[PDB]
Amino acid sequence: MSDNEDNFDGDDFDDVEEDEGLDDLENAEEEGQENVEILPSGERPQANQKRITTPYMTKYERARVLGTRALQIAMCAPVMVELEGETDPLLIAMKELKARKIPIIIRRYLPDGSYEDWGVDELIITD
Repeated sequence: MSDNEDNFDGDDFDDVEEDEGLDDLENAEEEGQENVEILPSGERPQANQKRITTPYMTKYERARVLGTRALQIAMCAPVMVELEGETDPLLIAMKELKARKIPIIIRRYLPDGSYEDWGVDELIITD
């Protein structure tokens, strides 16, 4: 539709968005608990239109994101927060989450079949 949208080539973003949204441990559609995709915030989609869903990090997003970050540490990722007894990637993920040191984009699916970009930065966390 847009010039820099369809006629945009010459990009160098190295990443592979594989099938996501279906978590093995996280799966329970309920009010306030939407199915979302955990993506790494690379550019952070922005626009001149206000988002329509909730800018928060429910137990859903929190769990999905925690496991994601806990996976990063497992992959030899350094912690960006202090450890007051934490030593486990998840435990520490909670520390970083509560500290909002987790750079990630939460793609929440809409009941219509679409999705919305939600960066943790634009999300009001509850940890």
